[PDB]
Amino acid sequence: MDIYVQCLSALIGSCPDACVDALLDTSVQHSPHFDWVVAHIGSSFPGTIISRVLSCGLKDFCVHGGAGGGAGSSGGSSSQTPSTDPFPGSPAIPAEKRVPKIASVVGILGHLASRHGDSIRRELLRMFHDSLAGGSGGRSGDPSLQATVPFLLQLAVMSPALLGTVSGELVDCLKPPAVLSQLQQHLQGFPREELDNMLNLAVHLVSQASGAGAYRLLQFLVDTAMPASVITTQGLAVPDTVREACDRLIQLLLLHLQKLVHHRGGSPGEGVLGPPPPPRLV
Amino acid sequence: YDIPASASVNIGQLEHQLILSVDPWRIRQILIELHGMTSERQFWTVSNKWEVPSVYSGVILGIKDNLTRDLVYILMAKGLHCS
Amino acid sequence: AEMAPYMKRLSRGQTVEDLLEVLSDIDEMSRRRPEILSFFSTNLQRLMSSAEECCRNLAFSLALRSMQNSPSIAAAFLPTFMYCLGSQDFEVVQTALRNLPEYALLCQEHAAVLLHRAFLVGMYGQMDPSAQISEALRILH
Repeated sequence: MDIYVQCLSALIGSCPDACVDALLDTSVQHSPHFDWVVAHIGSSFPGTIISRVLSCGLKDFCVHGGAGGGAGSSGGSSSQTPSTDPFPGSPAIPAEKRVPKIASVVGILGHLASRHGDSIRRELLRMFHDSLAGGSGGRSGDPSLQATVPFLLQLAVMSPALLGTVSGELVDCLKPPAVLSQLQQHLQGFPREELDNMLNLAVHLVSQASGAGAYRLLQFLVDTAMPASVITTQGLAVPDTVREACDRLIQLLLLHLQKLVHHRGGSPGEGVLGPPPPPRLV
Repeated sequence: YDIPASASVNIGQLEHQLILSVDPWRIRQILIELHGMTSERQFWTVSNKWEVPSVYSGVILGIKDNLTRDLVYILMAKGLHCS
Repeated sequence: AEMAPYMKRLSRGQTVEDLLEVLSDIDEMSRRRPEILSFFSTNLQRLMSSAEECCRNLAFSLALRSMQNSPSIAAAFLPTFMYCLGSQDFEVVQTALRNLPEYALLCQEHAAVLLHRAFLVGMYGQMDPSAQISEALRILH
């Protein structure tokens, strides 16, 4: 039954025919009869592991979305965990087109938590395939730009609590900021008000020179960011360095070095182009 | 800040000095030190406001040595801008 | 990126030919998708006080259409409009009064000083702006 439904969905996705619409309706009726989240998740997995790599579909995609909605109607935390694990295991072609097609707020929160955990695992393992999977998950989260500021705030608060894995989480957040075009910029600038600077300094005390290079790269990337309110970020950077408003002298020295590096990076962005190309937008 | 102790930072310092300098002998010092420390980087595509006429840009990119290309290009561009 | 070469031509323009040709191009491509005039504010300010009549009319019409897209920028073209109202070219003032009531509606916060300067220019300088300022008054209520 499930194999025939998967074959019909793959045939409908490859050849745009209506011969699998009645089969999809029968499968959708049978799924509400069983009322199993795990079975619907497994049915959506067979229709996206290899049935979504050939060609895009409409009726098969609708059937997969209905199965995913039926699975996500209940809680299904363990079902969501196995759905996220099989999707990251089979990240071939349109894996993100099926993973992020749920468009549910609780589903978006669970997918963001799974993507954050996958990025943490990728940063800890330092694997190229794991890093590519984390980048794909970040790109999938970027297209579903509904509400990720609370997730980013929770990730940043969790990162500042630790000191050992804080450097890896910070590097993973800096990389997604280079990937996702710095969606939560002003909220991040508002967050490091009074105590987060000391916690970040304590975390960076356990880092290495690779942490210093990553911080320089993150400063250069955040230089070409914050299009909404960059005056607040500039004033926060200026007062934390020369005005000695920071709680640590080493933090003030690091902020001064970051300001100097930002000026140096801004100089190459504005000056070094050569001849008449299209200009670089900052 | 004195003693930068960094390659990219020193690149930036010598670039900002190169953009600001008008004295040709000082510019020669910046160019020779900048080509000495770097390996194979062409340093004429370093300030987009420098402009050379099209036929003169065609003939001026024909010198073989990198130091002479960069020097004569940026000095003649600076001379045209000063005029 | 799509607007960089036209505005490079507009900024580095010396002859009336280049300015008029670029103004015709930008008028043609601003008839549709008219939100592209926000980038042409400072150059339109500078070219609005130009002495040639055709390019000045094109700049004035483009500035009024740019108000028509978003009237929040009308407080930024005020010094140039005040300069055109009180210059000594005797054609910038007439083109300013020809476009006076539309900008008088489109500003609505500094209309008093605009119409005040209109009265003094038409009063101390011998010319008759009474119809335009009075029409702006009637449709201003």
